[PDB]
Amino acid sequence: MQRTPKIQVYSRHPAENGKSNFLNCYVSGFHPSDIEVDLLKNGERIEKVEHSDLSFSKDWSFYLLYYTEFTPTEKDEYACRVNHVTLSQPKIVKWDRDM
Amino acid sequence: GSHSMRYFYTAMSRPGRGEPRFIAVGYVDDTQFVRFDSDAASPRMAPRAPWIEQEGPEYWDGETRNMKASAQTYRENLRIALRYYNQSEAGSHIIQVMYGCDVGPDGRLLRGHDQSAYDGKDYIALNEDLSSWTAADTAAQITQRKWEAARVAEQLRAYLEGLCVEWLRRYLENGKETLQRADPPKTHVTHHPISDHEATLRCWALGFYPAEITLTWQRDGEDQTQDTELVETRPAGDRTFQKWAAVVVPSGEEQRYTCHVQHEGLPKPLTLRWEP
Amino acid sequence: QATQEVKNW
Repeated sequence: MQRTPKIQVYSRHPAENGKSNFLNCYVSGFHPSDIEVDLLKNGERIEKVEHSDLSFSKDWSFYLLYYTEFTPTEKDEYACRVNHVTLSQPKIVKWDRDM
Repeated sequence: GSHSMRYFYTAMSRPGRGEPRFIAVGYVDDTQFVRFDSDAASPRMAPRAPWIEQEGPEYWDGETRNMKASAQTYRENLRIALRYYNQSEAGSHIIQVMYGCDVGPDGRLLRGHDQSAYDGKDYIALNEDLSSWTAADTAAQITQRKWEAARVAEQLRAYLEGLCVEWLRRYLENGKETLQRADPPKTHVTHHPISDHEATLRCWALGFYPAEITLTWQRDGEDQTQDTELVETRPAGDRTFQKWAAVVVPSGEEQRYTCHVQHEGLPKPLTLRWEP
Repeated sequence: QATQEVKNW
């Protein structure tokens, strides 16, 4: 009776190094609703990340958008890290600016 | 075109961690406009879209009073559901509800909805007639009998045909600059070699509103449904949505592939290809 | 505008 989250990590606008943007981690398709999401910069948790209000899809699975302002560079690595009751360990999905 | 209004409730028990949390959100189409969270420092129905802010204190006080009462009702319903499924007071459970109305371009009711779930599975639904119920199991049949005896459907019908559509029409007018504006997708195809003899073509749609869209790949004019990777439509955070569709193609055959985009902001469906 | 609850489950 549990459903594991799908995870997409992406930017609000096409990424341009040195130009301010928003980093998004969209978690969806999960049940129950408790979920832990961190956005990471070079492996470290970004503080003060915001998120949308809990809602759900026609199949009753939940979705949430976590987001934070960021300025992408060539070398900085970003990821989001997700934990859920369905996961034995946190799942880390790296940001790929072409996905 | 046509429009919808929907309220979504989630009630989540958490034994040992207080009373169940109740969260409600309201949408017009794909635009959230209100929220309520019983865990907030000061729970109130609160605005989440600019066009709802002009409603007066009577509106906000009435919505807040209703949400506090609804939170209590769903706390009671979570206790009732334990009895209906022979469950203990030790576990955490969830009730979800979605209800609302759809209207056509002339503002007339197209259809109404009131559907509930328990632990992520259908529980009971108001039928399209707005007069009878579909119960998913023998527990929901107990609720159905109670709601038939109390003529609940008649009261929901009166809302769905009346205040639901009247308020939706008001919101559509007050939010006409955004709620009644479709933003078409900005589209392009990218090309990524995988190996010397295969490459990924990815068809992108960005910046569109509302979220409904169709992205299809064809090879020699034949839909590639079973061979296409399609990501879930995702929010950008600026009200818009994003989506892509990808196919793996033999190197040298890229021009045999076309991406097709349908969206209500486009006057005609769009056909695109990789442009090297 | 939301509607009011009518009856418990």
